[PDB]
Amino acid sequence: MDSQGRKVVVCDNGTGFVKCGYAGSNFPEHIFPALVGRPIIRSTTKVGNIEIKDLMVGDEASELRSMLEVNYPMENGIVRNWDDMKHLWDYTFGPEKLNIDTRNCKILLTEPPMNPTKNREKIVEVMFETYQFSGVYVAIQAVLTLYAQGLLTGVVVDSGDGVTHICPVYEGFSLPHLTRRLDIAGRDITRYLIKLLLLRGYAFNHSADFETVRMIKEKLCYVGYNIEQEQKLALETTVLVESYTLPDGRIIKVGGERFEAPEALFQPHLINVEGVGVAELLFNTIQAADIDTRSEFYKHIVLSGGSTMYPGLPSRLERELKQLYLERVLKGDVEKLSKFKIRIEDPPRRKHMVFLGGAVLADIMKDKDNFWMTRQEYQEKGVRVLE
Amino acid sequence: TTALVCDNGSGLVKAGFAGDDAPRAVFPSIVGRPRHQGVMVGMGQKDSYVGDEAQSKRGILTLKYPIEHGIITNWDDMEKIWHHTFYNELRVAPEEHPTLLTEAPLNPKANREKMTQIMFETFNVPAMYVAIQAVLSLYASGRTTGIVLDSGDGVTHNVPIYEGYALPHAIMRLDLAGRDLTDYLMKILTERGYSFVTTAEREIVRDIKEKLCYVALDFENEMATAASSSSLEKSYELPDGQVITIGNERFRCPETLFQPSFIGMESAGIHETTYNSIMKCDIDIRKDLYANNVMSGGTTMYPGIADRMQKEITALAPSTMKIKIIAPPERKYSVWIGGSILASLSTFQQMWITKQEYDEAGPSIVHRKCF
Amino acid sequence: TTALVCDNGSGLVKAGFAGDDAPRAVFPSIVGRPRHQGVMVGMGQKDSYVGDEAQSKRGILTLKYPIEHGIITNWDDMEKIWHHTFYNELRVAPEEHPTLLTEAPLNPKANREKMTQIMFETFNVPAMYVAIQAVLSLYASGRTTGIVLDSGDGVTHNVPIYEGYALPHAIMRLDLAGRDLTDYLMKILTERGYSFVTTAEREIVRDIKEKLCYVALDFENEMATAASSSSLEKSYELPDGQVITIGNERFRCPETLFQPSFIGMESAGIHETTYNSIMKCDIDIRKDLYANNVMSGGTTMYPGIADRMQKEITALAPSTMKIKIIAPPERKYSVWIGGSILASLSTFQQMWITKQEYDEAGPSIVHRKCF
Repeated sequence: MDSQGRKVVVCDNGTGFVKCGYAGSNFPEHIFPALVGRPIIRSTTKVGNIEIKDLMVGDEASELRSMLEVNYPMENGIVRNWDDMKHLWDYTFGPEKLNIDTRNCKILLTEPPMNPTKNREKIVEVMFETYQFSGVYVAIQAVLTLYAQGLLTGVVVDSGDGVTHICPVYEGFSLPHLTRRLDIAGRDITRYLIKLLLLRGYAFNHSADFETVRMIKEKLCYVGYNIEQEQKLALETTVLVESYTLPDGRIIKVGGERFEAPEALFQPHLINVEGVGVAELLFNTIQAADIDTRSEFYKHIVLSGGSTMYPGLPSRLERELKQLYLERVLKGDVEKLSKFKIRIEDPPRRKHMVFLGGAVLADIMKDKDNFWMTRQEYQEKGVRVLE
Repeated sequence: TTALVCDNGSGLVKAGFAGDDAPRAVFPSIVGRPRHQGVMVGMGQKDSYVGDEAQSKRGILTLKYPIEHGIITNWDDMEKIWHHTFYNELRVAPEEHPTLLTEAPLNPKANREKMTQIMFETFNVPAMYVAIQAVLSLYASGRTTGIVLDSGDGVTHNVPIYEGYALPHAIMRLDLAGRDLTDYLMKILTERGYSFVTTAEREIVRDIKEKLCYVALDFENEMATAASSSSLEKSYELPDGQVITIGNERFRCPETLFQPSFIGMESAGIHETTYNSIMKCDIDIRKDLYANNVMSGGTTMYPGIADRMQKEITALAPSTMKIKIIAPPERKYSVWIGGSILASLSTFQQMWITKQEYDEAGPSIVHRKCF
Repeated sequence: TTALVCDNGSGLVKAGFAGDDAPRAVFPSIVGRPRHQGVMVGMGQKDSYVGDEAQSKRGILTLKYPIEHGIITNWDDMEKIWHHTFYNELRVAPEEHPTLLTEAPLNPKANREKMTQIMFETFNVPAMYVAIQAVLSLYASGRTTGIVLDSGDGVTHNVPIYEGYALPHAIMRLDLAGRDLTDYLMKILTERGYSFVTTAEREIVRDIKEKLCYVALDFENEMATAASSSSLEKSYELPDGQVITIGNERFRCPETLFQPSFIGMESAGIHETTYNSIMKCDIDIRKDLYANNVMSGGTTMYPGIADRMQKEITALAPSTMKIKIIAPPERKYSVWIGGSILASLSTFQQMWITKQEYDEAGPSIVHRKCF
């Protein structure tokens, strides 16, 4: 922009992956699983003779499993260590993930709503004991979706493995005393799902194995759409079941759980820990939403991330949300169910917008110390780092 | 040449050029404001929003008519409307050529200082005046004598008339307007059963109140019929979804002006009060009113209004009183039409106080005309 | 036979009998059902649970509360509480009983019908009379003149009265009460650190809010202090032993009433809204009403609010008015006790709607008999 394409960076601090690069890179120009680990024990046998490395981060940690003590010191995809993060940061600065230095430079990142920020502040003070940028930017995680297109209304919605979010929005204001999120995604769903598999005799040790569901969950998994007709079909036909080679070799045999594990989203009482699930929460959300907003929201609500590049569930949701409406609220009027125009709201760009959602601000903001928060405003003991 | 001409009143601001028959420009006399957050500021937008700006941007805004008892409160904001009226509306300047001006009688009078000061010190028509609207409505009617009702959005006046002289102590300038019904009509919703109140729901309480409401015709029996036979209630789509069929309400609220006192309310009937203008007249002058029952202002386009009123006016009236009804097309705008009819008589050239006369005599030049 | 005395409001049940001077028992109006399967059916605990016995056993169960205008009702299995409340906690079915009842204004019209269709066609009570609960506080306190600004757990009002004549245009209904606080109150303190909470823990955020919290006395400077200070910590111990260091929190939410604008709201402050309400209240006794206020109602024991109100009442008060604001003991209970004063009156028994009248008007008596 007003200076080089280097020396400013954008990064998704995501829970499945970190996705990162110089600000306005084509993609998040490096992507890696959010993984770390440093050596322990796996083999029980005389093999390997490796020499080459000890500790690992992310894309180089992948092969190793228990050859590393792997960790994610976490609750809600929000960390509870300071230091392995550092060794990751220290790694990332190489062509490793970035090829950068930081004092000379500036960066764009994100913050949880109700981040207990005293810990961000301590980290930031360490960043400004270390990486020490000439300027910085941070904003509430969901807000950065509305940026490639300059958007203002709806609910702002996210998921993946670690967490889910549900931000009610109008004229760009999220409605804060009114706001929602859900504190999980595919992680503990994989705990529940793998509990099903023990019962099949797939009693396999999790410690080496849980993240196998991840392979297929990432490479291969889906949702249907017909889904109540699909329940009817599934036991009556039986032959609609599936299987796959665990790539050590083993074909293991797998029913609807492939995308019936999603039913715990809409009926958390699946896991006996009760729930009407997110689709009832959504009804409640739009019951709280006012006349105009709820009516606009028939085609005016917003979605994010690779976790939204998802077949059939959108179709099943509107199939579903014609209902509770008609049922509870129209209480039997019907004549407008399509006349409530309905057009879909999750496009191919939801792939790259994990970082490209952020990047379209830097495209108008790198020259703006109107925007840049600073190392100076930390050094001040200033009440926050920001203009 | 032109004196610009207007219904500058409550509800909508409605303005044009003298030589129009109707306003060239019309927009709500509303102000919207961002009372609560729309956080993406730097998107290039106001803290305060004129009329149709408010009707547009009530996608975020919350709003008022800053008008206590039908009296302007906030010149400070109100001028950005008048600003808007050539930023956006008539555009040809105040300082270009004349413009007609009106209000209504007996006031917190020193109001007029801010007013007259403003009129020259911001907008500065080179010359201007301060008058009262009923002339225009008679001038659209084709009269210099008779009677006039302003049944407007934000005030009323009933006005008996004598060839450019007054029948003064019988002019029922009245607190009531089409606005006040909405208060009761906002309350009906609660025992009808529902979740409703806001500044926006109070505007929503306007639509049947223009459309499917009408003045009740024999309310005791009308309600006895709607209670025994709520086929007297008419469907209406509510985009909220607590959707209705409404009727007993739909003429309850129009009647309650005639029938108010149960809730502690020290209010007469509207009809009796209008008749009290006639009571303040004389058998010397009363038929002069009944020969000339001219309608004007916001509400007068209603169903039931002239019908029940001619019923109740007839029921209050003596012998000799032909209750001659004059309810013209655009009676509601006989102010504007009449404004062009007054402004097209050139004598108002002589009426205008120049900026020079308001500087010279002081702004006080135009109060003291009390007869 | 004979009649009975209780509080039946949205918060606590406070059941008693006529001739007492307190409720016999005070307990929550909880009920509900095992959403978690009680698998070994009959395993030392119930198939459905109420009040204390539900709370003692709560986690298995989905447990219920009833009301908001056009957003909550449940009508039927209010039975599920009632009949045990009666044939066990009154130890009698009201099917036997000449009976005291209570309600609130501006329900849906049909509310009164569901009540009465239950009272007779379900519960088969012989004879009974509905009333406003505040009347019983007034039976106790004996005032002519004042405004009952109040909140329960589950409803809010203002109640202006003058010398008889409780003001029918100026006595108020609003859904908000001691209820709605705890929701906002939960949202923050995973900031303090406590990452561990839901509805079933919103429970204790119902609780400490009422045990030890007071309404801040000048919250600005209490927060100017908190922004730099830690002296406040009358702390709390989590279920088996973790002291959550706490005690500056013990008043921190209580500005939200003077500022519903905290919750972004279109509402003015409690006091502002009541000053606005005083414009709907009588014009004259705005002199009197300062010198005219004494406590009754369940919340009236609450700390830090009473001076804050007398002080804010003062901060808006006229001259020539004396700011009498007084808190007598057991103010929390004077509705139950006032109901046992009311039980002295054979005329209140003459006030009964008989089941006969719900036959001989047909159903149609209710909107034209009870108080």
